[PDB]
Amino acid sequence: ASQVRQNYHEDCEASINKQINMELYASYVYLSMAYYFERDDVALPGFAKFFKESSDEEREHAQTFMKYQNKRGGRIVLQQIAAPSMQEWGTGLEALQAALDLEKQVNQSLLELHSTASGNNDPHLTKLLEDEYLEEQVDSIKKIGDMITKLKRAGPHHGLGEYMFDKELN
Amino acid sequence: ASQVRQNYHEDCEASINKQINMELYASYVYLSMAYYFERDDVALPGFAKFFKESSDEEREHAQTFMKYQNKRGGRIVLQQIAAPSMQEWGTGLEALQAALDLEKQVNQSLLELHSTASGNNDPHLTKLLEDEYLEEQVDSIKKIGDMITKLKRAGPHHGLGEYMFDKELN
Amino acid sequence: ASQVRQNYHEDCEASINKQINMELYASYVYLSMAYYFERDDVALPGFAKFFKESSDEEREHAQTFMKYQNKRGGRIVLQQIAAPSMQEWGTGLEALQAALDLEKQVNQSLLELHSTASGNNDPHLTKLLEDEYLEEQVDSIKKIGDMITKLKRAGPHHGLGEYMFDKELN
Amino acid sequence: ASQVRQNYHEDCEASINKQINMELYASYVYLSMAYYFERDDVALPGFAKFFKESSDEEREHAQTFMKYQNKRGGRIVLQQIAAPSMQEWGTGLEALQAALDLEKQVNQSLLELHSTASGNNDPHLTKLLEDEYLEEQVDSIKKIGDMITKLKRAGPHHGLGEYMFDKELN
Ligand SMILES: [Fe+3]
Ligand SMILES: [Fe+3]
Ligand SMILES: [Fe+3]
Ligand SMILES: [Fe+3]
Ligand code: NI
Ligand code: NI
Ligand code: NI
Ligand code: NI
Ligand code: NI
Ligand code: NI
Ligand code: NI
Ligand code: NI
Ligand code: NI
Ligand code: NI
Ligand code: NI
Ligand code: NI
Repeated sequence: ASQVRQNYHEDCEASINKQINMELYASYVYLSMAYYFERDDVALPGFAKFFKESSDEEREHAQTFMKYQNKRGGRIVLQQIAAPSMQEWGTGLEALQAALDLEKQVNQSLLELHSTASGNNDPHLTKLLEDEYLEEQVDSIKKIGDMITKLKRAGPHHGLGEYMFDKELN
Repeated sequence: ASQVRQNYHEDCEASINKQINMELYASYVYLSMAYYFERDDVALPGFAKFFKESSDEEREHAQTFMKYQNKRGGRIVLQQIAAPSMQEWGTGLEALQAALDLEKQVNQSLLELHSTASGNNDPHLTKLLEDEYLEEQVDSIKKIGDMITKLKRAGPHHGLGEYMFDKELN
Repeated sequence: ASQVRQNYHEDCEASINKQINMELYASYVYLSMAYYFERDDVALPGFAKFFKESSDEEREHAQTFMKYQNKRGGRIVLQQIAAPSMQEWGTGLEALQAALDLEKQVNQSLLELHSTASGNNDPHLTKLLEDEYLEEQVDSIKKIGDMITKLKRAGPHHGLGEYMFDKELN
Repeated sequence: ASQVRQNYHEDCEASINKQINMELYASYVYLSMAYYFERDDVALPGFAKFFKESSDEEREHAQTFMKYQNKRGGRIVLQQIAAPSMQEWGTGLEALQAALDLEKQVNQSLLELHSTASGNNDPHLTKLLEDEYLEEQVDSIKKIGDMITKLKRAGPHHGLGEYMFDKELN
């Protein structure tokens, strides 16, 4: 095996490869939302910018797992990236609710990754998960939650409130 | 003929003269909208500014065709500029819809100009049309489309949404 | 159809959607090469940096087609992104040769896109292809060709020449 | 006992004292390598600088455990520091391989320290180990691994490749 590998279980390595694929998939989903909101019949540039940045951050999150895999001596295995579940995301609120559900799904997978690492007594991997992923995931979920509440207050249906709330995101 | 003229067909020269007149006409239309929106009983300074700038840009577009005509050795022939189709433009949305229809009419004429130039094997004229007119025309049409959608979302009828959307244009 | 759509054929729109998928696939391939070259048993940081940048540029190329699709009033349809053909890329030379073949495949598709646009008399689309894709594609192919030749000169097999050439890329 | 001591097990305190000795020993080993590479018949100033810095970092690592011991109310007990296993380290590659083996031995001891702290339910000590030692240890092992691979590529035996690779370390 790798000259650097030490205390790195095959199950953790395999789970990192699946989390890489999931981060790339979330990046793709946010990319699809971003350019949905730049359609001439949607035209929500604040939502577009918010999801474009989220798309870039998830691709960075995938790359941090790829660097991690190499750092521990595991071998990266990239699978196909599934098409986003939708091609059209509805209103801003429906896209935010879809993003909320996605971030909670990613969070669930990360907590299962932490349980795998903890079960295999890998403190270096539990540290990565707590410092770089679990922390940022809980903050994202809180922020999307706040946004859903603010948009429901302003008026979530294709109206003045959605137009005003979209400026807060620009 | 002109000492500079070379590979410049009489039909292209004649079509440039008609496109000059159409650019000047569009400039006049936008000028009329601009000062319609500064009427004391309309008072939409953002729409006024948007259409004033569009008026200046179309006059520049006409001048670029006049410089082009002289550059190829054609002779500029300016006709009368017709009165704008309307003296009153309604709401912001109706003016935007009228501008959308006008920009698509100008775009149609430009594509017919490109077909004339292509039929006469004039690559220099097709380059001008692609670089200076077709590109900017498609971006304008997209921008007006976005604006129509945003104004429909904010509330297109003489109300708070039109007042708020008008500030985005200031 | 879209309020902005004009002179935009369904075949061009469909071909743009397939080119989007191909740009995303090339981005994924370069991402895989980039982190292959950061494996502790490869350790070619110059190749890693070169392919990481190429990965980012291809994702930008995909986004420019997505903006274009929206600008013309077409509708983006993103398919699944296939796994890279390889998980391990061999030497620097073999990765460069694989990138060369990939860039020529992308170039072939772009020229077929240009023929589709030209057949449908879409000068705006032929302009995009010439200005943003065909130009950059020919320069990339030339640059990779130069690099292959330089690496063959320095010594393409896992030796001092590959180590020295890798510093030129850092 | 100490006025500050709280939730600090005698076994953790004793294990910190042994890890202090091991950090000091590694510092001594790197010091020996550093001045081996400044011998007039070795003259590898890049390797010399790399090992001198590694020697300083390990002495800092020992001091951080000494500050930690005092912070928890444990009592520092310093033993004798053993002579380095070798007085002559061979080539750069052999010294790097010896450093790799040493860093993995230190890493093993640190993970056993983490198990001791975890068994005694000391979250403050597990945090220190993850944040200040396990993280840096895995990065060092990866870096030495990369260097071994790069030096094997450049030519690990007393030749041009070792001379060139040594400049990368300067
Ligand atoms: Fe993520
Ligand atoms: Fe114009
Ligand atoms: Fe590309
Ligand atoms: Fe240390
Ligand atoms: Ni996030
Ligand atoms: Ni609704
Ligand atoms: Ni509505
Ligand atoms: Ni315009
Ligand atoms: Ni009305
Ligand atoms: Ni009203
Ligand atoms: Ni390229
Ligand atoms: Ni070979
Ligand atoms: Ni070799
Ligand atoms: Ni170190
Ligand atoms: Ni030897
Ligand atoms: Ni020798």
